Amino acid sequence: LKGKEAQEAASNLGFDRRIPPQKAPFNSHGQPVFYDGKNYITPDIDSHNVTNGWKMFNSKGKRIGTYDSGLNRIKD
Amino acid sequence: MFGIFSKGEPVSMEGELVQPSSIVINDYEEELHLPLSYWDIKDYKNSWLKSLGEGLSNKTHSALAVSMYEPEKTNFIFTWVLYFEDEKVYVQNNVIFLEECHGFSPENINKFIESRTTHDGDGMKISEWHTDLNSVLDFYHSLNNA
Repeated sequence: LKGKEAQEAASNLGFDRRIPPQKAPFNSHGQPVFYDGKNYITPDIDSHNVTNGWKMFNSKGKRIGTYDSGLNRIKD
Repeated sequence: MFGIFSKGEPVSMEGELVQPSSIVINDYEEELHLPLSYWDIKDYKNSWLKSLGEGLSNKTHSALAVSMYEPEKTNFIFTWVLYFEDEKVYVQNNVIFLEECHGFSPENINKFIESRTTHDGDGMKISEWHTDLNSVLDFYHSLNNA
């Protein structure tokens, strides 16, 4: 789970476009979503957590799994 | 059990005040950080009560928002979505995108949700959990007495 390292982490995964939950000028605030051009990831904040994993949502925002740090699907 | 429950005091995360919480769907639970910049917890709970009422009444669906901001300044919100089929309730975790809406309003949340699917157009499994109708009723009733 990262704050500012998350962007670079997601960028290194291809998810270049940080989409913040709020429009300008409130865009430094909140759990953001990172865009592939196809899918979206957000850092897995969960209790189990493991080590810096991701939740992924499809092009329609449907959740399509919990993922590890290299985007291998772990579970729902 | 089914529901969404507060843990401890609100804390600052990702640059804003959030309410640490959990959602429990029978044997599954997952930690959540409900942002408070627009809605307090009374607001979240009121919205869930209304949404549960609508969905329960006609056995369609109930979208439970777990983030909310000023609707005109909102790009997306996280929701947990309940689909009713007889005495079984399927639950999915869906992000609602509103970047190119402007029309959105929280009391209309159930209109922004469409019917249930289990796999997307690419064949990927949609994440899904389940719990019984009674456990959703109990959660609906508890909000109704709060």
